[PDB]
Amino acid sequence: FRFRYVCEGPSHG
Amino acid sequence: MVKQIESKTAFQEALDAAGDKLVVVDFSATWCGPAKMIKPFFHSLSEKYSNVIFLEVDVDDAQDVASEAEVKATPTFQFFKKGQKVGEFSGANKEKLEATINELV
Repeated sequence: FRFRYVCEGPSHG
Repeated sequence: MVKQIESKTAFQEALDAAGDKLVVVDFSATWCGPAKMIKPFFHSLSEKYSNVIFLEVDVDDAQDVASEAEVKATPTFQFFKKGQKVGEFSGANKEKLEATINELV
């Protein structure tokens, strides 16, 4: 698997 | 040109081979959409700025690079030059990569 922390890409704004 | 960093070994070598041009790194996850969502920009600048070096890092398969950079939010844009850091900023802002690059160019 390959998961780490949150992806605040176009997810936040 | 673009360069993929799969191990801390290619990281330092990427900066050494970057010469003296600017060096922006994209700490994006290949499995996460929101991060990879900004690839049509960061990686696109590769053809609009052939005078700048663009790197790529997998915060999950290359925790060695993210570990040393202590990244905790993707995508994280880190700027290096001659192996030295000069600036950095995360948060989906592809338009800023332009202003930041033209800043420390």
